[PDB]
Amino acid sequence: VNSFSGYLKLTDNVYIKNADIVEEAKKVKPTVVVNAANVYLKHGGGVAGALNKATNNAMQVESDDYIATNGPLKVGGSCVLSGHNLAKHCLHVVGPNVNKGEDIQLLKSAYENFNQHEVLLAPLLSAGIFGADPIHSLRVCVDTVRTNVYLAVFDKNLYDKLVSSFL
Ligand SMILES: C[C@H]1CN(C(=O)c2cccc3[nH]c(=O)oc23)C[C@@H]1C(=O)O
Repeated sequence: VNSFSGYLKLTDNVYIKNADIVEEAKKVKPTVVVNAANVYLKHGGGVAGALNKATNNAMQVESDDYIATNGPLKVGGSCVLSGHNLAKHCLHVVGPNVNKGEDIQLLKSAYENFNQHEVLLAPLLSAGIFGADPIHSLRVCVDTVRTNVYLAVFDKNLYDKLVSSFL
């Protein structure tokens, strides 16, 4: 039993809710919240900008130190950093950004990072300003993640479409 509430069950291990991931993190304090990161951990907009804003920019400060030490992430890769006031940990995962011309096949590699964590609160990777089709992202999620994932979808219209079209 866990504290996630109001989710629709899509499969044995994947759940979905129309929710603001920031507000959901603030209420649940999950062990892991996933950020929709880029390779530079520059949290300017989309999910990343919202999560970082909710930490009063502490996520960005920590991220800048991480990059100064380690260099950029790989597209499809991840790193574990603090969850600040939102979660125990933040798993920063880089899905391909279609608006940068990155290979969409890397979306499966990106979701594989979730399997290193038993339970996660997450957004759909590569959705939103990353330019991928969220229906496809949901399909890859379901077909790749084996651990327990609670997906927060900000847009109610998109949420309804994702549910109604789910196979
Ligand atoms: C397509 C993504 C983009 N996105 C946000 O940008 C966002 C998330 C939480 C709070 C916020 N306040 C704000 O102004 O923007 C946000 C959440 C969407 C999703 O994952 O469904």
